[PDB]
Amino acid sequence: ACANLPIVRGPCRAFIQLWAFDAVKGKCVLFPYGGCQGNGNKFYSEKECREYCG
Amino acid sequence: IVGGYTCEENSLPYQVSLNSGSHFCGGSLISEQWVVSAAHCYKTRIQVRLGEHNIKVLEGNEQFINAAKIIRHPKYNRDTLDNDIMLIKLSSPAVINARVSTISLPTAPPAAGTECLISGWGNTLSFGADYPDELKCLDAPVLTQAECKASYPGKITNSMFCVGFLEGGKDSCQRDAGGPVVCNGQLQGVVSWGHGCAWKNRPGVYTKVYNYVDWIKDTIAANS
Ligand SMILES: [Ca+2]
Repeated sequence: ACANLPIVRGPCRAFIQLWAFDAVKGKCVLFPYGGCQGNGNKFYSEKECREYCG
Repeated sequence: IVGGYTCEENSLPYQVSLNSGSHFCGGSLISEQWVVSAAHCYKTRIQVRLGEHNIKVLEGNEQFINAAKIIRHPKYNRDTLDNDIMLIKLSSPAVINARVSTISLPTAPPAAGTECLISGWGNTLSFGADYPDELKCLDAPVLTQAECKASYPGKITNSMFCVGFLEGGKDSCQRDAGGPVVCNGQLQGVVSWGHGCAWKNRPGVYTKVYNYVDWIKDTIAANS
């Protein structure tokens, strides 16, 4: 479900820390979202990300 | 901020840090109870920190004040970034003094060439990450609409202008969003976006504060 999405920071210049699936490593990780134009691979909690991904 | 210098302590008393536990954006104090920042810095809960210089060290003169209202521009567009501006109302008024004071809103858009002052606690590298403890500053000109559009074909809306150096090496950066671009005593811009930071031909893009002057007035009037 999440194996085909990269982690995208985007061009904005905030630091909104979020969760995303890292496809190489196989798990949910913390990443620094710039606040805009992400993809669907970002979640507010580890829990939310693990559920959406499996 | 990439390629700038550490500000003199408390010489930009309008600069604030927004904090949700750690610092994550900038802002500008525009009256005793209101701060301007970027819409994309939105979070549900935010603490405004005023009189900061070194955000990691308690220096004794900071004011820590929770946001009571956090109001994104009602036309902020997540797809194009049009109208990337936000207002925050403090839960109690800032105490104005030598270290904490307001920056005036602007009376005209700024002219191309005008030297401006951009500041905050964002990253200082174009490649890699080095987040500073002390406020950084940078002197940079406003660019023409033509250079700005040529740099970002198709993406520069009416709410946006560019400020920097086309040769690269100097720009705002992640964790600066929301912070001020001050030109001749006035708040002319808000740190918004770019491709990378300080890359050649990719100047910073900033929200035009002049265009929101009536919206700011109205929103202050309507939430008093
Ligand atoms: Ca401090």
